[PDB]
Amino acid sequence: MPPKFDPNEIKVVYLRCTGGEVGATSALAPKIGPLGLSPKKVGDDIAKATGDWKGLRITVKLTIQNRQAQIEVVPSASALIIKALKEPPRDRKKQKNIKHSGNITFDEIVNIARQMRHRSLARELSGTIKEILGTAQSVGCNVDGRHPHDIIDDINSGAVECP
Amino acid sequence: MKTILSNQTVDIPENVDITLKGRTVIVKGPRGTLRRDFNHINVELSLLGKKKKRLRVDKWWGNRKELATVRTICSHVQNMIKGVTLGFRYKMRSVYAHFPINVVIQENGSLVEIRNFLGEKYIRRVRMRPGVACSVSQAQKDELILEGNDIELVSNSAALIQQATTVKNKDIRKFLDGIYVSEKGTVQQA
Amino acid sequence: DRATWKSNYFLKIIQLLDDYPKCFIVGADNVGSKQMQQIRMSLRGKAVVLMGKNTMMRKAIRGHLENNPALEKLLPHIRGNVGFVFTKEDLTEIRDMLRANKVPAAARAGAIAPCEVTVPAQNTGLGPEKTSFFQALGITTKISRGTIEILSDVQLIKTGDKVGASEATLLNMLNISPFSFGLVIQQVFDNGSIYNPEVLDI
Amino acid sequence: IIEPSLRQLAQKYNCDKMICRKCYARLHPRAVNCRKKKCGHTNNLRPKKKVK
RNA sequence: GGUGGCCAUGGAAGUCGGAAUCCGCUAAGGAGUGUGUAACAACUCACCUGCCGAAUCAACUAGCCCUGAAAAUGGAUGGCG
Ligand SMILES: [Mg+2]
Ligand SMILES: [Zn+2]
Repeated sequence: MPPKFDPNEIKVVYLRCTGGEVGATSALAPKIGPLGLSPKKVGDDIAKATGDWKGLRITVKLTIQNRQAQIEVVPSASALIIKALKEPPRDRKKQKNIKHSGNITFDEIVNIARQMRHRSLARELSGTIKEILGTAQSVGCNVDGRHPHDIIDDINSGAVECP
Repeated sequence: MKTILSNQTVDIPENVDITLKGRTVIVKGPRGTLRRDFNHINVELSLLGKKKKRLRVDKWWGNRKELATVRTICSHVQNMIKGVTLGFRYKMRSVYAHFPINVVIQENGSLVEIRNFLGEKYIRRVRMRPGVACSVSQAQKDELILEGNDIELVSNSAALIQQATTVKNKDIRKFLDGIYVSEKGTVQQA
Repeated sequence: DRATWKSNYFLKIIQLLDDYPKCFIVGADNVGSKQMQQIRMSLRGKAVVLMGKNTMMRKAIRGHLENNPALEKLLPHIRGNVGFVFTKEDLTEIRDMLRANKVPAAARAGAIAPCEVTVPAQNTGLGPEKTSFFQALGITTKISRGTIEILSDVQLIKTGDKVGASEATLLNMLNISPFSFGLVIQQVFDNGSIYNPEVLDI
Repeated sequence: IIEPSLRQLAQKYNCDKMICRKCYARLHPRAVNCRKKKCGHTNNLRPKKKVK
């Protein structure tokens, strides 16, 4: 990419959000996608197969360019997994009682959530992120018969196993 | 409430020699000599510093609104000192969409001659005050330089041409043309 | 906020002045909030960066403890943005050297510092003619095919002399990035000692 | 057409103004009070409208 | 920053609107005062720093004057003042 219009591989990053099935309403990326040798349709519908077999409730979506190859990975977002940690999937055409539904445990699955929080956090080790991603709630409301409310004060686990 | 005392010392540099005739301050440095009368304001101007180091303005049986003025005299004196040491320079950059404002100084300073502001046939003329040497700049395109010793005189004169150049019956949000002040500074900086 | 929360900070500074005898005085003049987040995690094995305000002139009140003395030599340096970085494992320079990351660089008109600045007679690579920042001063240049060269060399500005605005802007156009030393290190304290970054100190 | 720094000079002098809601008198950006005796020195100020 | 947070998608990733709604880095930064932006950004403001040196600020309430306050043969604190 540099004095004159060069490249030298294609290993260039682009990130997208949102996802029903895929797209397709005379639309996908454009702007970044078209000049880049990608398309709007084949590299759209191959974004189905990988962002599929269950994602249908908004996604984050890194697409890596290689010549004209668009790699369709679903990189997990902290609230997206906590929406998919739900008593899950009702999907579309009802839904209707809406997405403020809100009752889901994640007792050690938030441990597995704060585990898969890959790098991002620049972390004090669990016992603080456990509280960061525990505190970001609105749907669920903490562990079987509790509220996030009173986990924040304490967490008698994780701490010295994650370092 | 009357305040028994308020005062302020101006620190006078080694270059300059102020000498106050009662209340009337005269200032001579390198550049020239200035004068001004504080035959209104009513204060006590002492020159206490020997060799010659301090102007001190008193104020004395003064209520709030005259206590103000202690500091204002104190200012027009610094403002003189800066004028007679350094000297001031207001720059003013002409501005437009379209018709080139076409300036031409015409005795020495004095006549600042302006064709074509906004296609207008009437050639605006503007006098400077005495001691104000206008001049068209270089090292920049549409830009005047008003040099003088006296702030008072140099900035009416900016404002005279800044105000002579005003649009009428328009959006002056849109019609942003005319000549206006970009930079108040000095001739010599030190 | 702030008769209790104040009196709280006081107990955490007085702690690290006792427990932590190695003190690194750091200048963070240019900094980002995402920058420090990363510097604390890049040095998590080692150091403890401590950021306060004016109150840092409360070394007096730990020195008041009918106790410590040489904390008088810490007095002249609590001024003009400063924080300290308390560390157990120090061990001299060798962790101090690996801290120095990318940065100024910078270079501004009105500055003074480090050593004699040179621009090795190398071919620049800027757009053609672009000789006006050389022609303004005086260096022998030539268009060999397209791009520009200096076909000679010398020191542009020497130690103690001021750098002009045109000679500053030409140096940061060339990519030559000297005159700087902010967010890095100002003055170390280790056991009543007075180090000085002019150079033994490391 | 009219260079940005040049423009935002003139803007400084004709556009960023407060204005009295009583007397329509035009005031500097900082004004919390009018100048005019006529309105009764109001405080009812608003910013001058930025041209779209 | 965790962070296209949630609702809303028409865009609202801090921001036409609302439930809300809390941690990290902490220093300190509101899941945001605004500009504005389709949305951002970019900017700004809370918060917090750098530099300076001692008084500073806000809401009320009153005293005095200023405004509200506009009439017809010329013009009346009695006049002069
Ligand atoms: Mg009209
Ligand atoms: Zn008014």
